[PDB]
Order: sequence, then C-alpha cells, then structure tokens
Amino acid sequence: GLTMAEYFRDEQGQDVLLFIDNIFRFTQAGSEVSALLGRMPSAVGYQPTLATEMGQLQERITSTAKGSITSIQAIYVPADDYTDPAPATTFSHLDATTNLERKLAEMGIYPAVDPLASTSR
Amino acid sequence: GLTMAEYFRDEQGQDVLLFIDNIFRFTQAGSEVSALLGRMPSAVGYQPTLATEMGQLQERITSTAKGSITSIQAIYVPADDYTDPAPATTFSHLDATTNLERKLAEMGIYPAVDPLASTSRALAPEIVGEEHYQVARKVQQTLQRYKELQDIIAILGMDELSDEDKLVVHRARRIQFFLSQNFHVAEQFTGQPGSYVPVKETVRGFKEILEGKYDHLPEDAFRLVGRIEEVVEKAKAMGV
Amino acid sequence: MTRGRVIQVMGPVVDVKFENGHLPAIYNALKIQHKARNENEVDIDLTLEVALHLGDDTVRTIAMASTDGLIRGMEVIDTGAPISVPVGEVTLGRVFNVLGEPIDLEGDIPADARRDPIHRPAPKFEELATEVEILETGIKVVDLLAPYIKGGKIGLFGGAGVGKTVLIQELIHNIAQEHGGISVFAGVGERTREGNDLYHEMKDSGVISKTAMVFGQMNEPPGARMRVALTGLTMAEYFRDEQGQDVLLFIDNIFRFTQAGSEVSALLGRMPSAVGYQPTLATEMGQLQERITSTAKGSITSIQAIYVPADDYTDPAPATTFSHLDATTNLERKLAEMGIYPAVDPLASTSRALAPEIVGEEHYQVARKVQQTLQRYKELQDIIAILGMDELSDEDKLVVHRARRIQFFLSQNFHVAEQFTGQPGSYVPVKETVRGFKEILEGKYDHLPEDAFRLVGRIEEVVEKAKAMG
Amino acid sequence: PIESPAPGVMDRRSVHEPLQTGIKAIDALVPIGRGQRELIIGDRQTGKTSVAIDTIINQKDQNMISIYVAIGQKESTVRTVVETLRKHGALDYTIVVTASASQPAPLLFLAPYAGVAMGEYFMYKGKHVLVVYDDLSKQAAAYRELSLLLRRPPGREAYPGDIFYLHSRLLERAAKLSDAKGGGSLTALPFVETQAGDISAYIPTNVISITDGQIFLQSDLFFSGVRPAINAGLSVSRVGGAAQIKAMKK
Amino acid sequence: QVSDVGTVIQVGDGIARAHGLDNVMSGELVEFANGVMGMALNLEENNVGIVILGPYTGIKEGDEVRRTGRIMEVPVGEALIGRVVNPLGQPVDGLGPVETTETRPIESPAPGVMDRRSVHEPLQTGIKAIDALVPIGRGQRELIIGDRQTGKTSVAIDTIINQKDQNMISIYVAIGQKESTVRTVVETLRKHGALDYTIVVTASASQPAPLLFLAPYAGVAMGEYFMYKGKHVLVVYDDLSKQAAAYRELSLLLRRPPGREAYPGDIFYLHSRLLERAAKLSDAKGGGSLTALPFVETQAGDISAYIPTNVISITDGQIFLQSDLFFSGVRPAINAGLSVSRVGGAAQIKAMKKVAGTLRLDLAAYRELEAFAQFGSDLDKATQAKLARGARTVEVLKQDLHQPIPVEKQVLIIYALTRGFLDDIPVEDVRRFEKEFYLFLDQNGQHLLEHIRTTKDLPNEDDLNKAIEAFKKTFVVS
Amino acid sequence: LDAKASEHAARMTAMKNATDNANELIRTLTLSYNRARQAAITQEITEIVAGANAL
Ligand SMILES: Nc1ncnc2c1ncn2[C@@H]1O[C@H](COP(=O)(O)OP(=O)(O)OP(=O)(O)O)[C@@H](O)[C@H]1O
Ligand SMILES: Nc1ncnc2c1ncn2[C@@H]1O[C@H](COP(=O)(O)OP(=O)(O)OP(=O)(O)O)[C@@H](O)[C@H]1O
Ligand SMILES: Nc1ncnc2c1ncn2[C@@H]1O[C@H](COP(=O)(O)OP(=O)(O)OP(=O)(O)O)[C@@H](O)[C@H]1O
Ligand SMILES: [Mg+2]
Ligand SMILES: [Mg+2]
Ligand SMILES: [Mg+2]
Repeated sequence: GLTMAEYFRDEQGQDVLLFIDNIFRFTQAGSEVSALLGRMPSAVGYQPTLATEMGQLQERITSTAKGSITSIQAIYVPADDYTDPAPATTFSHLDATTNLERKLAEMGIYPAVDPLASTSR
Repeated sequence: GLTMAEYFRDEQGQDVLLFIDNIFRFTQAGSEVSALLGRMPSAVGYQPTLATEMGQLQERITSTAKGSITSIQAIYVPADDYTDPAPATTFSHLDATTNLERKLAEMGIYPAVDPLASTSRALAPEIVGEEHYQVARKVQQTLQRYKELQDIIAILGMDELSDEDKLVVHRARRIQFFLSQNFHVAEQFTGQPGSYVPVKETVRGFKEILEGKYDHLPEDAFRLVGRIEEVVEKAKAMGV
Repeated sequence: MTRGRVIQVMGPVVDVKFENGHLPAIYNALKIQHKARNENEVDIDLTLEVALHLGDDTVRTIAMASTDGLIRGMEVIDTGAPISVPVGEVTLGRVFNVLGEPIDLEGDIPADARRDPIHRPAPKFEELATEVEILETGIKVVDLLAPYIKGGKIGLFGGAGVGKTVLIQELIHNIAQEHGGISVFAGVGERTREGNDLYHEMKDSGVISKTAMVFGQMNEPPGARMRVALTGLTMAEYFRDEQGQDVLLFIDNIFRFTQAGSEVSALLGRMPSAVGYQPTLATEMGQLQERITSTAKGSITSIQAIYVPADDYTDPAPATTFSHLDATTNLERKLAEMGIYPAVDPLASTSRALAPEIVGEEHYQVARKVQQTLQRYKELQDIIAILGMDELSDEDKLVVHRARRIQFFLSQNFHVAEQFTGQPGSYVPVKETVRGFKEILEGKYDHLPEDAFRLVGRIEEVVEKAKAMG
Repeated sequence: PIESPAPGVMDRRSVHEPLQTGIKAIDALVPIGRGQRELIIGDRQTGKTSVAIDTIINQKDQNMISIYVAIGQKESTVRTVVETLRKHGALDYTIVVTASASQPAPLLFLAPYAGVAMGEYFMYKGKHVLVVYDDLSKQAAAYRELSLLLRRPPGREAYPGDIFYLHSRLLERAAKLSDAKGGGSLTALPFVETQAGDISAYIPTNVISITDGQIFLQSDLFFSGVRPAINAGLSVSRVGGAAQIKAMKK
Repeated sequence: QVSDVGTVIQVGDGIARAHGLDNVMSGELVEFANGVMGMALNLEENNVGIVILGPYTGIKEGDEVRRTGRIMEVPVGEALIGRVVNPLGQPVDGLGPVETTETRPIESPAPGVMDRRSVHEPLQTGIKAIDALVPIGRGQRELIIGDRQTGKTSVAIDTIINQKDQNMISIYVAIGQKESTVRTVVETLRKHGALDYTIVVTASASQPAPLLFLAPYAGVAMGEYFMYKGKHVLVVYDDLSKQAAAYRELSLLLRRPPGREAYPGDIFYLHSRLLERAAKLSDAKGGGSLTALPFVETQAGDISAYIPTNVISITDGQIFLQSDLFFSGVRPAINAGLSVSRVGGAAQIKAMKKVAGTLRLDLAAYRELEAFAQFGSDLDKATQAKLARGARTVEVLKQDLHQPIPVEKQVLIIYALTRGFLDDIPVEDVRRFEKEFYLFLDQNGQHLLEHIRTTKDLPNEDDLNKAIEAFKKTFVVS
Repeated sequence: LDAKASEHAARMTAMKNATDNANELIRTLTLSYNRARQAAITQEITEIVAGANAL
C-alpha cells in the first residue's frame, strides 16, 4: 500500500492520504515471521527487529518538495495495556494521538474520543 | 494398579473402589525422564506429551456397562499455584472436585475445603432436590459477599457497614466455622472422638443457621462439631 | 616450550592453542606482547587468565583489557603462575589496578619485590580462632548497639551525603591509632570521579599514609571488575598472615562483583541461572567471603556497601550476600539534618554479636534499655504531634527527658571532622561509654542542660562542658 | 555406599517413642518421635541452629548418637558450634560433617548423603541416631549449579526436574525399623531457609511434601520479644499423640 | 593469497560470515564489494563474523570482502563544526565533503583516576529552574528523564542555544528519531545561530541497528578531540533507551542469551563505558572538559524501571519532567522535589547561591500545600505566605520556548521574588512584570549588571532595592 | 452548635484515618504485584534459554 501511495507524490506532486487498518496486526505478523525463521524472542515474545521494521515502514511516509503523504493509522491496545511493545514503539513516529474509550462509547457519545488524553503537536 | 482394577471391573462385574494416593507424581516422573529422551522442553519445563500421556491413563479409569469403578484421586499442586499445567490439565478429567486451601488450614478450620472453588456435577435441583440446592446456593452467595467485603472492612472499619452487611458478616463467620468438622482419623491429633453427620442433618443445620436461629451463640462454638445440636451443648458448656 | 598462539578472539574471550603436554593450569596468567610489524597492526600488551580446558590442547581465557587489535596466530607466553601483585610496606600509600600496576605518578615498583598469587584456598579449619572477639572501634554508637567482630563482615547502608566516607576515614584512623593495624580500600565498579574524590579526601586527612587502594572502576572490563576484589583481598591477607595485624578491608560495592561474574559467565557460555545470574554465584561468593576470617595470629574485618536492585531484598545476589554479614549499620539522613554525627540510626542498626555470651550481661542490659527508651520516645512523638507535651504523664515527661539526652550523647567528635569543625576528635572505650550510658539511665546527670550532650566524648567531658557553659 | 535403598514397607514400625527436645514450644504442640523426620523452616537469624544444638545437647543422658552436618556454613560458625558442643559435653557422642561455602559444589551436594550413610551403620546395628541437615536449600542450590553446568534444561525457578527426587531419596532413608530388623531408628531434622517468610516457594513446598511435619519460625515473632517464634498455624506434627507420653498427650 | 581478502559464506539480518581474512584485526573495519562498510567482531577459528554498517540487501553470498587495516575510527577536527553527519563520518546534508585530516578510534579508555579534577565551573543552561534548583557544572554528567512530549528536546535545544557567547562546543546526537524531526531541529539551530559551534550526529529509525548502537560513541570520539586539545565540550544523547533497544536487537541476532528483563546482561556496561568518558581534566592534562546530558524515556513516570535505574546509578544527578505538570500549563515541568544534582552546587555562582536557598524553601512549601487550596484558611500558615509566594514562584519559573536569559537577569528576578517585592502584584501580571523589568534593567541598570557580571556576586543591597522600587513605581497593574 | 462542631471534627479524623489505612493497603498491594510479576518475567526468560539450548 505504501508503494502504491508513494507514486502519486513522486511522479505527480499530489497530496495523498494513506489509511492503515491496524498496525498491531502488522507487528503480530512480523513476530510470527521471526518465530518461523527461528530468531530468539524479544521482551514479551516479539521480534528483535520490531523497532527497525517500524522505522522502515514509517520513515517512507514523509513530506517532500513534490508532495506529501499524511497517514491515519489505527492501533489496537491489548487489555488496555499501553505499555505493550506494539503500542509503545509506534508512539515515537506519531505527530498526533487520538484515544477512544469504551466508557464514552457505552454512554452514547460518539466518536468517543477522550478529550483529555488526545494530544497533538 | 489400574490393570488390577480393570480386571476386577470387567471379568467379574463387581463394584470397585480405586484410591490413588498422588497422581501428580506420575506426570512429575514423566517430566523428569523427558529431558533424557531427547524431547524439547515445553511450558514451564514439562514434557510436550503431558496432555496425551495423562489422557491415556485417565481415560482407562471409567465406569462401563459391565462394571462401575468409582475412583478418588489426590492431586498435588506444586508451589500452591493452581495455574500450573499439571493441575490445570487434570481438571477436565474429573466429575467432582474439592479444593483445599492453606489459608483455611492456617485458620484451623479443617478439612479446609474451599467452599467456592469446589464444584460437582451432582449439584442440580433434579438430583439433590430444591431444598438442598437453594441452601447450597445461598451459602455460596453469603460466603462470596463476605469475601468481597474484606477490603472495605479493612480500609473503613466494621462500624461503617450497613445493617445488611453486618448481618451478612455475622452469618458468614458462623457458616464458615460450622463448615469445619472433627474426623475419626483425626483422633490421633486431637482428643476429640469425631462424628458422622447425615446429609439431611447437614442441610437442616445450615438452613437453621441461614434463618438466623443461632445468631446469639458465640462464633467459636461452631468449630469442629458434628450436628447442629453439638453447637448448642458446646455453647452451654462455655456458659452461653 | 611454554609458548602458544591465538586461534579465536570473541570479545573479551580468547582461545589459545598450546603444544601437547604443556597446557597451562587453571587461573594461570598469560601475556601477549606484540609490536606492529607493518602499518596494518598495532602494539599490544595484554594479560589473560585461564578459565577452561576445551580439549585438543586448547585453552579458553578471559582478558583483563580490550582485545581490539588481536590477530589469529600471535604468540602467547605462559607465566606458569596466577596473577601476582606486590605486597608489603611498599603497597601502603599507593594506588594500584587489578594487575598490581601503580596508577599514581610516584613510579613503578621494582621487580625484585615480593609478589603473592591472587588465587588461594581459604584458611583451614585448624587455623581459625575458637573465640569470638569484639573489635573496639572507639565509636560510641557502634560499640554500644552494633558491635563489630574481628573477622566479621559488616554491611554499610545509607543515603548519599550522610557521611559514609567520613565514617570510613574515622574507622581507619581509630584502628591504625589504637590497634596498630592498617586498612585496604577496593572500590569495585564505581565512579572514577568518586574514587578521585576519595583519594583527595584521604590525602587531606592524612589517612592515605596508612592505606592501600585498588580501583578497577566501571570502565574496566568484567574480568578486571571481578578480580579487583581478590587483589585487594590478598594485599590485605599478607599483613595479617606475616605480621599478624588487624586489618580493615573496604569494598565500595560488592554487587558489581557478582554482576561482573554474571557477565563473564554469559561470555563463557554457561547457562543462566534463575534471574540470569551465573550458576556459580553462591560458590564465587563463598571463595570471596571465606578468606575474610580471624585466625590464631591475626584477623581481617570487612566493611562492605551492598546495592539492592529494585529495593528487593529477595533478589538472589542480595540474598547470597546477606548470608555472610554479621552486622549492619544504617546511615540516617533525618539524624544527619538534625545534627547528630554520626547519624547511624540506633534503632535500625543490628549486630549478631549483641548477646550476653559475647559482649557481656551488663553491656547487653544497657543496650536493650537504651533501645527500649528510644523506641518509647519514638512512639511518644506521635502523641506529641497530636495532643502536645503537657498532656503526657510525668513518667512520659521523664522518658522524653532521658531520651533526648541519650540521643544527643550518641553523637561524637571525629578526628577527621576537625578539618571543618575546629574541635579535635576523641576515642571512647567501650567500657567508658557503657558506664556513661548507665549513669545517664540512672538519672545522675538529669539536671544538666540537654545541649551539653550535643557533641562530646566521655561522660566527664559532658559535665566539664556544662560547667564551662554555666 | 552413598547410594543405598531405603527400608521397605514391611521393614518399618509405627513411631511410638518420644524424643524430648527440652523445649516447651516443641514438646507440647509439635511432638517429635524417634524415627520421624521434622524440618525447621524460617528466615535467617531466627534460631534454627539454636534449636538444633539444644536438641542435640538434651540427649546427653540417653543412648543415642548425634550427627550434625553443616552445608554451606561459614567455617568460623562451624568452629563456634563445635566449641559450644565441646563445652556442653556433646562431643562424646556427636559426629560433625562440614562442607563450607568455599568448597566446590560437588561436596556440598554430597555431604548430606555422607552423613546419612554414617548414621545407617548405627541404625542397622540396633542403635538410635539423630541427624541434622543444616541447609537443604544450599544443597539444592549446589545441585542446580551442577545441573546447569551439565547443561540439563531448567524447570521452575531454574531448578532441575529431579530436584524433588534429590531430597526425597535422602529424607526417605530415615525410618523406625521393626523388631525383625532390630528396632533401630534414625531421626532427621532438615533445615530450609525461606525468603521474607514465603512458605509457598518451590523448595519449601518440596521439602514439606516429603517430611512428617514442619516447625515454622517467624521473624515477626522472633522480633518483639517472642524468641521461640513458633507459628502454631503453619506448624504441624503428623505423628502427634503417639510421639508424646500419656500425660502430655492428655 | 586469502590473507587480505575474503568471501562471504552467510548473510542474514545484517550479520555476515566470511571465509579468509587471515590477518584481520579484532574490531577492524572491512570493505565489501559494493562499498558498504563492516566491522570484524568475532574472529572464529575458520571464519570471521562481520556486522554490516549499512544496507545489507545488496550483499550476496560469494562476493569479496576487502581489508582496510584500520581499527574502527571516526573523522575528527574543526572542519566538522556546523555540519550534520552520520556515525561513520559521512555527511548527510550534501554541501560537499568534509575536509578533515585527523581520526580518532571509537573505543578509547576513559581518563584515569589521577587525571581528573573536581568540577568547579558553572554551566549556564539559560533555564531558570535548572540554573536555580539543579546547578550543572562543566564535566558533570547529568541525566534528563521524563515521559513522552515532556520537553526534554526543548530543554536540550535551549541549553545549546544559550552557549552562543560561552566558549563551549556543543555536539547533538539524535538516536532513533524521525529524520524530519532532526531536520526541524537543525533548522531551528540554524535560525538561532547555534550552528557556528555545533556538530550534529544523526541515526534515523530506518538505519540498521549497529549505526544506532555506535552513534553516541562516535559523538564521544568527536568530543574527546576538543577535550584533549584543552577546550570545553557539551554532548547531548537523545535516546539511551533506543540505544539499548538497538543493542538488544544486535545481541539477540548474535544469539546471545538474554539477561534480566530480556535485556542483555551487559546493558549496564554499555552505558557505563559511554558515560564514564565525560570528565574534568586535571591541569597536567590541560583544562579541557566534557559534559554529557543523556536522555531516558519512562513509561507513565515509572522511575523504578531497569534502564532508568541503571542510568541513575551511573550519572551524577537527574532532572525529572512530569507529564501532569506539563499538561497543567507548567511548560518547564521540572519537578524540584525529585530533581537533584550532586556534583553541582559547588560550581554555582555566589550571587545565585545566595537566593537559591530561599527559592527552594518557598517552592517546596507550596509543593506540599497546594492540595489544601480547596479551602484557603489558617491565615499566615497557609494563605498569605504558602499559597501566595508559591504561586508567584510557579509563575516566575515558567519560561517561553527558545528564549534563554542571562544568569544576571535570572538573579535579579529571583531576588525580587524572594525579597517580597512581588507580594502586591497579582499572579496574572507576574510574567508581564518580569518582561518589562528585563527592559527596564537593560535601560537603567547597566552598573548593576556589570557588577554582577564582573564579580559573580550581588551588588549593593540598598542600590538594588532602590532600583527595584524605581521600576515598581512605573509599572501599571492590569 | 457545639455538637455540630464535634460532628465535623469526628468526620475529619475518621476520614483521615481511612485515607491512611487505604494508602497502607495500596503500598502493600503494589509491593505484592511488583514482586509477583518479576517471577513470571524470569520464567519467560528461563523458557527462552531452555528452548535455545535444546536446539
Ligand atoms: N562526623 C561529621 N561531623 C560533621 N559533619 C559531618 C560529619 N560526617 C559528615 N559530615 C558532613 O556531611 C557531608 C557528607 O559527607 P560525605 O561526603 O562523607 O558523605 P557520604 O554519605 O559518603 O556521601 P556520598 O554518598 O554523596 O558520596 C560532609 O561533607 C560534611 O559536611
Ligand atoms: N531462645 C533464645 N533465646 C535467646 N536468644 C536466642 C534464642 N534462640 C536463638 N537466640 C539468638 O538468636 C540469634 C540467632 O540464632 P541462630 O544463630 O540459632 O539462628 P539461625 O536461623 O540458625 O541463623 P543463621 O541464618 O545466621 O545461621 C543468636 O544470637 C542466638 O543467640
Ligand atoms: N517551555 C515551553 N514553552 C512552550 N512550548 C513548549 C515548551 N517546552 C516544550 N514545548 C512544546 O511542547 C512539545 C514537547 O515537545 P518536545 O520535543 O520538546 O518534547 P520531548 O519530551 O523531547 O518529546 P518527544 O518524545 O516527542 O521527543 C513541543 O510541541 C514543544 O514545542
Ligand atoms: Mg562517599
Ligand atoms: Mg544457622
Ligand atoms: Mg525528543
């Protein structure tokens, strides 16, 4: 998907939006591939190359002279644990963060964005 | 032992009592010998074939159309961790289980059977009757509420509970003490002779305790007795 | 022959191949001394320590420095003995590294001096003294509530800026003055600037003339960080083995020794233990601590600071270390800011020697009464914070009256503290301080003002100070 | 031999002879009989060695051999223990086996077996023996060291799989022999050191699962003046009643 | 011959094995066929393990490896000033090659115990809270620790900018950040004029793990040149946590056993080697010095984590930034209660030391009495002094972005705060009062400013008081 | 009025004691949790080491 998106700025100077369904599943797939290849597990069983893979994916989403790619990515948080490596390692690449709360969702307030936890530079 | 019991079940059609002193040692020895057989370690150090080896042994201990075998097995729990794989995988192979607790053992309330974690498939209204089932469920509910109240009691004091919760605690302590019993084989440890209590007597006594008839008796009068009457004589001996 | 060559280099681990029938023994020292033949080489002067015999005339060794620049096939020569360091009077006042090479600028020790092996079996069961004896430090609180034992191990705990270094200097001064002994400091795996500051402090105090120092600090490789403790320990052993003295041995951090051992085991490839430590943790702790003992002609007592990871005393390294300690002293920042020096927390500090069979019935009774009075005052302070002083009974008033004077009398003037207090120090005998505390408990000095007990030596100096004040 | 089979089912007899240790807190509610095995478990500096030495000293006026095995102790501590035994007169019938912390792991692993083998001679000659193991926990640590040096896979808490077998093989050999075997007996008092009073740890549970009862000494009670520090809730004797005289049992 | 050449027999995850290279040295640099550099790490019996310092996707089995004959080293010299460069000394901003003529090895011994001297020279960061509560001396290693988006980078950039007229050389090491973020930092430095004395070392997240692992060592090697030439150097490490993550990646790829909490057993040695090379040299070794500001990121302020504990044990102090304070509008977010510098305080100037004591007491008292503000009462014990002076202190300790101020002006304003001259001014007007007071000083107090700048001590108290009163006459409350 | 003042003082002291007790429980439970989870972490490390060795 990133390769398909990069063309519209590299050859046409467009401003393009790239939407990613879930980064957590990407990290899970990377960990599974590492386990299949037989590398020693990382902190909680992830791949040792988690940070490098995250950097390789995210660093190509940048703005240049010809155009720019802005990305909206959904991140799944297992069991509310924000300390988990998959949510944790992606924080360093985000300019703005949005937090959704099931407590707000059950009250009928959509989009249920937490107004005190959301931050932006 | 199972080979002998199987013959007694099959070739003669007789009822068999099978007692296994500790079935955990079988899997423990299997895990000890696994490493020298070239198997890779699994879970916390157990053999990969833990489930299949246990199943091959457990599935032979069953009642058939030509003979019934009732078996009582004691299962050791390493490091008091009920989530250990050996205790965990053997739960599915049992129809009735009783869980003992070191916390209850320390309190002196033997046999220290956990009243909540212990389960059985015979506890149904059509098997034991509504009179028994309602009493059992009410006892479990009261004990669960008393367990929940511990934190608020500790961090707020007893006087801050509502009159409903005060009564709940008052009944639950007496129920927990009455759950204890004096065993015949325990006479070598303590001088009390022991007793045998019928199911009707147990149900009637617990129903009477739940009804509030014995709220005026002291707490310790319910410890290590038989029928509900012995509580009354023990209280009279203490001087009520 | 006694010459070999390098076949494998993997970080600090070096494998050396020797001729058949001429392998070096375990713990032996091997020297690599190479000059660059051409522009693509560098000069190398490195020492190795034999660890394992891998078979096929191959030996696995660990280096005491960086192995960068090594080339497969360089010649290695065996010294035929373990690491040897100089011992004797020449070591006093100097600073050494793990290899025994002087770090200071005073010059190198001549090659004709006596040197002793680093590795040595522990003293035998026959040689040990059959009696437990108290080491009279001359500090009132230590001699009263946490007595030290000759040949014993003492753990030193406290926050930063409370006075651990000052207490160490005072202990060295008192021992070298009254008992005629010396001290050795080995700062294992700590700050180089801290070591420099300690060196300058000893030079200022004049204590440096009676002590020897080995550092091997954080920047050093794990092998050096592990063997610094042993080289300091053998420098300490010499004096009591030959001259029969009583020697102080200071280790700045014993936890770094175990950490370096774990790192070395990981390099060697041994399977990690429970929490990633080496399987030989308890064994190595044994060969280290079992050489610090009292014998029929001398004794070595050690003051050790122990780091507790994550404040968990159940961690394997603190658990193994605590099995050897005989006493514990805790520096207290609240007392330090209150103005009591030394601020050594009379309630928290404990000692195994505090028993009637070892220290005496009168001493034990006095210590227990003082501890009970201090605990009672600690309880009473909470009621003071609630109701005020006047509501307490006259018995509680008397208890506070005695406790304040006892707590003030626990303070003492150190010899080293003169440099920023003006007043000279004092050495207080254990019998003298016991008699003084007994007299204070008897109420014989209640009429004196409490400030006369602020900072003083013997009990007679208290009444002299009160008389001079008014 | 170091490795010897334990007495069988038919070679044993029920314990019926009290072993008076001279301590009320033991003789009253945690009785010890001849042929029983009873561990003393607690934190460091709690009085386990004092209890063992007092039990050994109390046997002066009875015909029984005592064996004290020190595993992982300081040489100075062993020297002081020997000096106290000599002062009180226990060395006339006591054998001391020592393996200090500076000794290699194999000797630490081997010492308790040497002690029990020494006791076997007197037990099978028809005499009564008391054996004390000073740190089965340190024995387990040494065995773990050896196993990981042999690259055997580690289990719970990095201990080898046969850590239970190691202790059971040793402790099972103490027994009360029958009249056909000569009526001898061997009493064992193993020691286990806990961390922060945690009785749920792997090694404490393993050793408790083998013996005939435990004496739990609590640090919180050792402080604040209750020096024996007996914890009645966690302590138990599985040969109670039979191991007491009729009066004390009554 | 196969002594100076070799052939790759294994490639994977940035690690390669080569056959040959008989004369290669341990820790040497090697050259691949396509120009990618590598390090000879393991000299096994019949093969050499190589860590690839670049894109390994272009390397196949069977290509040639060329020996270079040099232990790993980085270019050094004054020619690096004003340029952004990778850990290997290759420029990344274009602008032509860097024409230096000197090199220095990456792995070098730290200064000896006899080569060091006690820290005695102040380091002016331009931040009120840092210069007041946690003074930093030249040669000290001070840790900056906090959660995400707490202003650690802003503090570092302000400190670097404040060195404009100080005779200090700054080195900024970016480890694992976004390349765009590094670009923005460079742009701000260029705008404020700090590139005249600053070297920037960058290693983006897309780079291989060895480059991230080596970047701070390259920064130290660059700094040591100026340190041993007699100059003063400042080095900033932006993610020691990301360095640790990269080193754990490399160690796991090398199949070394994990240690405590999945980190390698020598993760403490890794940081100790790096942070131990900053020191104050004795007069025999010259007057040079190097000071370091490592950065560590916590999870929800959990100081007790493994890496924060290791760095705290290594360094001489810490500065803690709190997310709650940052969100509450206190942008400096420095927690004076937990922050401490232990080598510092002796290097602080006399004039500032004379007021820091009162400032600490006032701020601390406010910091235990803020929670009672639900109902102000008890008269002077709470209201007139603790609630008022503390609120005014919090107001004056705030500072705008990229606006460092001189230490003399800091001394003036903090003296005015402590002596009660701000008791009548309402809280909303305190910042405007300070801003106008700075201009009034620049217009009328040249004598006081020169006296402080030349004597490092407070001027005459009567003159200072009359100047403050003269300014307060002209101020209007609004 | 005096009874009202006494009531307010009693509620003050009761709530202060309740907060102290709750904070003590918080400290104990946090210590227990921190001591508990490190054992699981070390068990995971041990499993990784054993798996690597067995191959
Ligand atoms: N006996 C004493 N009498 C008076 N003041 C003392 C005494 N001991 C220490 N101090 C004061 O306390 C300060 C701390 O001393 P010192 O440096 O020895 O402490 P420390 O606990 O070893 O420190 P750190 O852990 O920071 O190295 C001294 O500089 C001195 O001002
Ligand atoms: N009944 C008692 N009365 C008084 N003191 C006692 C008693 N029992 C033990 N002690 C004292 O308690 C201390 C510790 O006792 P002991 O050495 O037997 O403990 P331990 O658990 O074996 O110790 P360690 O772990 O150091 O080997 C000693 O000073 C001893 O004198
Ligand atoms: N004193 C200040 N005044 C105003 N804005 C500030 C101040 N300090 C920081 N900020 C802003 O707050 C945000 C924090 O970003 P900054 O990079 O400084 O934080 P950080 O803790 O290093 O975080 P990161 O992990 O994102 O690198 C930025 O938008 C910065 O401009
Ligand atoms: Mg110090
Ligand atoms: Mg003992
Ligand atoms: Mg940043």
